[PDB]
This record gives sequence, C-alpha cells and structure tokens, in this order.
Amino acid sequence: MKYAGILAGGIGSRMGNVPLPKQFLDLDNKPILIHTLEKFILINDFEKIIIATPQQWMTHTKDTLRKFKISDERIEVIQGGSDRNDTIMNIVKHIESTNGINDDDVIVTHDAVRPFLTHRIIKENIQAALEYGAVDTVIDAIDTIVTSKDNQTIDAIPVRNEMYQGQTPQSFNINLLKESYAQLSDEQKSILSDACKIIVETNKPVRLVKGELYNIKVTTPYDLKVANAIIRGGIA
Amino acid sequence: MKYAGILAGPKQFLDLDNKPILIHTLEKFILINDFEKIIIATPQQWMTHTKDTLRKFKISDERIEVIQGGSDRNDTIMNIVKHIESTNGINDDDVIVTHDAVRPFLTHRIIKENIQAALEYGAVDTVIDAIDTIVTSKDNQTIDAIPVRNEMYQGQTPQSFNINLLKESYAQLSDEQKSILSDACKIIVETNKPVRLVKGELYNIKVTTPYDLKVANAIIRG
Repeated sequence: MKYAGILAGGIGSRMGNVPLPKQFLDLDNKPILIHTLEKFILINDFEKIIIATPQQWMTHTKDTLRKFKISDERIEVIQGGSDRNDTIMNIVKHIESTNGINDDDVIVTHDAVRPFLTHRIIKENIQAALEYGAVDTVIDAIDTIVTSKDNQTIDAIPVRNEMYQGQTPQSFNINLLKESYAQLSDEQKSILSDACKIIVETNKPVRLVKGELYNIKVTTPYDLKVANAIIRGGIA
Repeated sequence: MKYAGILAGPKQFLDLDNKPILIHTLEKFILINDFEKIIIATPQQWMTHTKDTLRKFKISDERIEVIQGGSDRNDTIMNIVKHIESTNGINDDDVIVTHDAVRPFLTHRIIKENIQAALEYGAVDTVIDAIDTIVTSKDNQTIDAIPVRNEMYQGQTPQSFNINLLKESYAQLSDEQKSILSDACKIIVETNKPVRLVKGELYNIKVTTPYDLKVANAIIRG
C-alpha cells in the first residue's frame, strides 16, 4: 500500500526555533497547504494522505480543509512530533495502529510548503521506493557549493558535478525506514534533521529521483513572490 | 586602487523591463565612484555589439572598457588582470571585484563588502546559506553522502581579490589544474590562501533560462 505523509511542522524562526505556520499563507488566494494537498489528491494510488502538524494547528488545519471543499475521505490530520523525523515516525505509528504495516508498504513524505511537485515526481518516488526501498528527490546543483566551518572563511569547494540540492518527496519502504530509525541512538536522532540521512547513516542505498527547479520551498516573502510568478506563468 | 571585472563570456543581452541584463548589472557598478576602471570582458565576436548596446543606453562612463575574453572563465579573469597590468600596472594594494554579467540584482552592500573584504583579507566569495540540504552522488543514481547542512553555502558572485595575490596564486597552478578549475575562489583555496565570505542575497540570481527571466521580472516588479 502507498501512503502520503504531508509534513506540516512549520518553518522555525532563526532565534528561538519558533515554528511559524507558513503553510497557511495565501498563494493566489489559497493557502499553500491546499495547493500541495491538491497535488496529492490527484494520485489515485494513495491509500491515505496524512497531514501531521503541531497540536495547536490541528483545528485550523481542519477548518481550512473545510473552507476549501477538501472532502477526500483519504485525508487525515494527526498530531506531529518533537522534530521532523519524529513526526514522520508519528505518521508511521498511526499507520501501524490503523491499518497495520504491510511488508510492501511505502510512504511518500513531503513538505507542506512545496506545492509545485509534479505527478511525475510522485510516481517516480513511489516506483523507486517500491523497487529499492528509499528515495530522495534532488536537482543538480547549479550554483557552486562552498563549505565553511566558521561562517567566516571557505573550508572547501567540492567538485560541483557531484553536488545536488535536496528537495522533497522523500519516500521509503515503511519497514525499512522503521528498522533504520531503530538502529540510531537518541543522540544521533537528536542531531539528524533529514529523513534520507537516517537511511544513509544505517548504510543502505538511497535512490535519486530528479526534481524540478520550480519545486521550491515557499518560506520567505521572496519565495512567495517567486511562487506567485510560477503560478501565473503556468511553469509547474 | 579598485577595479571591476564584468564577465560576459548572448544571454547578457536578453531584455529585462526594456533594458538588457548587462546594462542592469553595469549600472550597479557605475554607481560605485571608487572604481578606477570597469572592464567588461566578452568574446571577440560580441565586442562590437556590446559597445553598440552600451552606446544605445547612453553609457559613456570613461571608466568603462570592453575587452576580449579568454578561453575559460578564469583565463578571462587573467585577461582582465593582464589588461590592467599593461594599462596602469598593478599596485600592491589593488583589488578586483569580478562579477557575472547575468547577475543584475547584486546590491550596493554586496559590492562595498566585497571591496572592503578584498582590501582587508585578500580574497572573498559572495555566498548565501544553502537553501536546500546538499546531497552528493558519484554515480548520479544513488546518494553518496549528505554533508552537515550548517556548513553548506551556495556560491554567488562577486568574487574579489587582491590582484597580486590572484596573479601569484594562479601562476602556481598547473596546466591541468588551471583548466580543471572553473571557479576563481577555488584557485585561492587550492593554493592554501584564505578566502573570506561575504553574504549575498536570495535574489542575486544568475539569469540564464526562461525560468530565470520570469523570476527576474518578478524580482524587478516587486
């Protein structure tokens, strides 16, 4: 079975890591969250489409689904966790207690504020997770990537042809994901912020699915201006 | 002395709000009084058209000179350096601010910080915090590594240097090494000299595709 996990944990402020509900901001007179959800509703293959969000935003999430006539019976809103990977595992636990996990189940996890993913990206994620167990959506780095350990001087400039910008979806065989997460210590779980890095750290392969330049994360006013441009131009 | 090197090696001529991208970029450098010269390097076949479009937009600033570019980007930079050397000679304190012609949205702050950083530290790269997690792959099929995200930055331009430092670092490199490097700040790092970071902007994009031009029109109107 194929599950969707929409991660609506908000975008944390620089000072204090306060999560802000950027997914509720308006994009062409409709919240970003709704644009993203509409993309997943068009995929008939999902058994459930689960939005995980902080307790304090659950009521408003349901209200927004109602206001925009989102009635699909597959949609469910659950409480998120202490961090993004913990929230993914809250989704996994909900699946296990609700349907029970099948050996071939896969989950497609995706940022609520990435509304411009495409049918191709989702189908390719599903197929790669079914075949290989773990998938990351990426685009080739176009800018040069530089590293620094002090925010003052360059440490290294890696070979650009090997560098990629990570996007989402990130998709997994569910049992594989559970086993990988179970191998990590609490410390490892505290520092790790990316879901595919769980898999890499437990020494299992992660496939690449190519995303799109316009599969942007809408988190700043600049990003909202670009997102409005993307919509008006029919780009995505 | 402070020099500008505008890298136009014909995307720089696409129209943006009734003005070529190159002119948008150039106007930002013209507004900096402290440049001794603003040198645009372009391919031989594009030099006359470049001069003509400058004339069309009333750009007469005597500090602007259009010269022939090189066989790769860093070769073109060294062509600009050689032109300065053959014209004024190089002073020990001279710095050069090199910048993509197709990056019209750099700011006064970015240029001034590049100049001051070059004067103080000798070499500087304009960067922003990585917008996405960076992932590496050696086979274009599977992940090889996921580096520590807080250490990752997206490189932009300007890139700015003490001129003698750049010349001396480049002279130490091999023919294979010079051909393979495509970045100028990597010249300096590979020759074990420090490179300082100056913060860029999310909107300091390189305008090279129709998507980038749609984004650029949004940037301008807003």
